[PDB]
Amino acid sequence: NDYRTFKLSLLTLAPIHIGNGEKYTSREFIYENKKFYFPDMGKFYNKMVEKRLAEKFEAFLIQTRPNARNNRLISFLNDNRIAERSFGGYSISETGLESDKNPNSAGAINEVNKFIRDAFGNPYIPGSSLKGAIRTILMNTTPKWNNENAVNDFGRFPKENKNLIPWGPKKGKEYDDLFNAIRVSDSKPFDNKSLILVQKWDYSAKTNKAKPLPLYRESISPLTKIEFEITTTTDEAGRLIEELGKRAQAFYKDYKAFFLSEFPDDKIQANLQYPIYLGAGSGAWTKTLFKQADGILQRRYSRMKTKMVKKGVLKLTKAPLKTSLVKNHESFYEMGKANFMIKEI
Amino acid sequence: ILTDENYVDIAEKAILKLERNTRNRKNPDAFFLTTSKLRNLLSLTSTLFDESKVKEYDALLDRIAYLRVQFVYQAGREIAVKDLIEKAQILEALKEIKDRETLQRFCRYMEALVAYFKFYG
Amino acid sequence: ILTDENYVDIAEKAILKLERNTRNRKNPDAFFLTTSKLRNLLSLTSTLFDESKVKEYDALLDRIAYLRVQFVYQAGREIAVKDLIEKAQILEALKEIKDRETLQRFCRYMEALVAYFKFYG
Amino acid sequence: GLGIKRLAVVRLDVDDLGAAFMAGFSQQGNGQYSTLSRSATFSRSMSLFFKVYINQFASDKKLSIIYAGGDDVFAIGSWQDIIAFTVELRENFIKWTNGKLTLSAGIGLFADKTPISLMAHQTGELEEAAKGNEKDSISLFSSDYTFKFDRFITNVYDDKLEQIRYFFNHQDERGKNFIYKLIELLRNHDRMNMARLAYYLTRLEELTRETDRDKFKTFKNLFYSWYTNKNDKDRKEAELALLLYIYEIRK
Amino acid sequence: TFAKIKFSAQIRLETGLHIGGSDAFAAIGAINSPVIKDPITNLPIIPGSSLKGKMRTLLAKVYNEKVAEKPSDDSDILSRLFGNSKDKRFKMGRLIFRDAFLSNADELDSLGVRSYTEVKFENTIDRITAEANPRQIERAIRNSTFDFELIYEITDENENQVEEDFKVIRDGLKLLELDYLGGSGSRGYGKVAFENLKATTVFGNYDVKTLNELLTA
RNA sequence: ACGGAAACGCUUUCUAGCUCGCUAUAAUUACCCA
RNA sequence: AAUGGGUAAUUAUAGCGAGCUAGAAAGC
Repeated sequence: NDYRTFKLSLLTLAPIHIGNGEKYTSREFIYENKKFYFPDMGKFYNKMVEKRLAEKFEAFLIQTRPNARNNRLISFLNDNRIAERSFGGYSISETGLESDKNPNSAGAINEVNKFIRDAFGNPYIPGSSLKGAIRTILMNTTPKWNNENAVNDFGRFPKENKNLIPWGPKKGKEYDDLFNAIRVSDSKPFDNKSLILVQKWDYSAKTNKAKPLPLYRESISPLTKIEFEITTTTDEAGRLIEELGKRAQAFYKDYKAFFLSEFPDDKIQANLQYPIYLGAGSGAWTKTLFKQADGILQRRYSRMKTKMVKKGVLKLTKAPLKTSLVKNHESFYEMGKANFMIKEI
Repeated sequence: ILTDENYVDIAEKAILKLERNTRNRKNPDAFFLTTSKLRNLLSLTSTLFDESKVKEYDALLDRIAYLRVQFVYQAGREIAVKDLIEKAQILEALKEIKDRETLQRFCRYMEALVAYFKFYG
Repeated sequence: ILTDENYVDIAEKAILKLERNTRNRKNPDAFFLTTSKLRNLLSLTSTLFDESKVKEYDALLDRIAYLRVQFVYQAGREIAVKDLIEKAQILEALKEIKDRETLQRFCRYMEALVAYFKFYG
Repeated sequence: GLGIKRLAVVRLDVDDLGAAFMAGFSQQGNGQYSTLSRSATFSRSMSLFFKVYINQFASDKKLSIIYAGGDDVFAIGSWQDIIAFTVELRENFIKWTNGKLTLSAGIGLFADKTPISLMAHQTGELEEAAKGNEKDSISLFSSDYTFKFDRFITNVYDDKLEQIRYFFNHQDERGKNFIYKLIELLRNHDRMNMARLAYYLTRLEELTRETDRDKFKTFKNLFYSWYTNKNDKDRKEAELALLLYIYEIRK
Repeated sequence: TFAKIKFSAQIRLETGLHIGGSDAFAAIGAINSPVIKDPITNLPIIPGSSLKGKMRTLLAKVYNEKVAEKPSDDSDILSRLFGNSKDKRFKMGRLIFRDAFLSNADELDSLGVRSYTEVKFENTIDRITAEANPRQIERAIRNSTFDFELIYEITDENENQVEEDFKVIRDGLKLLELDYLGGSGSRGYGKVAFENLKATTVFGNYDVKTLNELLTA
């Protein structure tokens, strides 16, 4: 049998958020215990119309109100005593380090991007996430695929060639399709209460400051293990998954000297296993070709939100401590630095 | 109100009717509305548009009743979406949800709004 | 405009009039518009054209304006499809849908468009 | 086993042998050649062709000349030999009669063991429909296949049928389904079917293998020539050429 | 004689399968790649055609001694199971692969599932300039079951080849859990199991008890 | 005391056989606005 | 200097669009 399986297991050193697009907006959650609550807002509104105060709910949602402790629907659910908490939904715990210098604001957060959940309500990590993470590593750590992933003289710094890797039918040849031999399966649905909603924390270059951002994506609680089935059937992609144990550390080493140097290593994590970068907020250099997008990636941002000079601003988070994996105080983690080990089974 | 033959044109002559950036005169007559602030409008509707086909409308009416408050809320957060919902009468169309076919018709009307906004600028 | 006999030549020199790969002469006289930016449009007209022979005209008139939604939308994404609907008078011929017969005739015109688009390279 | 179990029946007719006999040579001259000796010699020449020489043109070919002579030939037989016998009969009749007195044959296909006065009637119907076409015509397998003989043997049976045969002999992807769809696109043929055929040939153009690919490219270039030829003189010809090829390769 | 036996299996999904849906009148910011669907109830079902075409290549990776280059060139251990288009006595294929229907609608309403599909955002991150290109490819939910029927023939032309092709068929049943039933493949989308095998002769006189040894073992 | 009386263009035949809606694709990027 | 707030972008891209076999036979 020429199907050479593997098994990738992924410890979570960092907050790890992935996917699902949709979110719970500013006036769309409940913080009355130390647990955040997200019910079904349609179910909540349809049960609240039996309380008949829903017209005030029309004025509550457009209410531009300072001192935002009364903005985030706890005031709607304590000022008018609707505190049933029977709305269909899922509760999660709080971070604790969620807001900086905001006493009694453990609930005045605004936007929580959802983690990816299936129809059961139990969150998992899909194999498309790990395969997109794998493709940047296996693209940067092979020198034949790093030369002409560029303009193609088609537009204004448009896109990749997408032709350095064999792709498609290719009518007249054999079956090439190299990345089809890396069948990154989806993870098993783990526990619901491993989510923390970490804040994005920008650490500026040429400005020793830790200016945070008002977007608290639901990430994964640290130090949790994840299963991944990965099978191989072609020998070249099989050798690529065999050489992952060199290519991961090689990409992280050449990415450290390209990006992570000049920045202080107190907030930067330690590896302790095979390091990798997963999705949603780890910087574009972990999602692209780092020695190919020097002036090409940052050329698009000519807006109100331009990347400082050349290269992205360092992104950190804030999440509590177990075991350390932080290597400093005030709990600045790294938002996507995961660990893996691999073994053919 | 909108029916099967007019709802594109309802979203046609409304889009030429909205105001634009009279000031900020670099590439002028650009929309105060931005594309993300209209995808935040459509992404509420487009999930119910496909939930309507599997389920039934009498097992669905609660989410459109809350979607009323969602269009109010997104209107309550900007000077353009407060303008959009009445210069293109989305809040008028939201009162008539009478069956699942009219619900899907309203969702296609929202899609027509997004399409005709993407057609200009 | 589109009648019963004149539409094939219309689609012919609406494929000819479209501008091609002038810069970067690597197999030149090739369309900037991609064939998958035409087949994703004609997969609407085909699911009209073969479900028109089963049904009335006045049962189909929900999807008929949705054609005018999607043609406006896919014209708004790439500049090539906006160029296409400027050369090929698609949105001006979607007003000319009054019955089953002219709808099937317009779908034959769309098939002539894709046929002559595949014909030239 | 290639060929269809048919039997074709040709009924020729010399086009106005009454007018070629009564007036005939009197068109030429001032009545200098309006004599009796020339008419007797001409009718003895028609007797010597249609009453002796048909046993020379039918010699190797497998058929039965049931009736011949005067201005009629009713010859039953097998359809390849019947078509080749009509080909050789007119292509040596216009050598015999200098191209004057074009003959108007009508050839119908008939299945095995179908009666003959049922068959002679249809052959005569195709014969008179070929008669009224112009001065002369062949009528092949039905009155809508009505060509001049000068268009039939040169274009179909010399040019088109050999290109069609050689194109399908020296390849083995495009079998009979492609020929059937080409016949149907040749037969329906509104304005939109030219677009459908321009899609069909181009979609098959990049589907053939790279070795024998430019054979298909020059054949679709040579096929879209006569299909969109805007004349309808080069279209029913090609449909009949494909029908003759299909009947020649019937399993 | 002439008998006809039935192979019933339950395709239990793990991270289920997107088999490209029908309607092109899709969306703007919703599903733009649906799953195939039983149009009276809009249930995602598994058609037998994807099963036959998956098992064709999955068993041609094993039982072909010759390279294929085409169909109608299989090694005649498959060409009596999946049929040839060219071989004179093997135009038929004696295997009927009925379309698997989603069965456990009752237990999956006890599980808190809104509707029996999902919308899985699966964008294309541009490898330079980092821009996104989203797709919403719809799949069946993670733990649905499907009634994979199957029907096999027995004539007066199958003396011992009834049991010759069973370990060829069971090779397909335990290599379908090596591959992905159609979909995108390399993003999961096909890992399945085949629960509750109950093989019996729905027509004709053939034994069921000595038949029941090699199926599940 | 009608070239007329009597006369089913009729009997048999699966639009069938073969065919994965497939191939590539981290819902992500950027840092802010009064 | 605090606090109030998310803002802008892409919404599927590139293809394949049907391929061969049979194209009426056998009797009345």
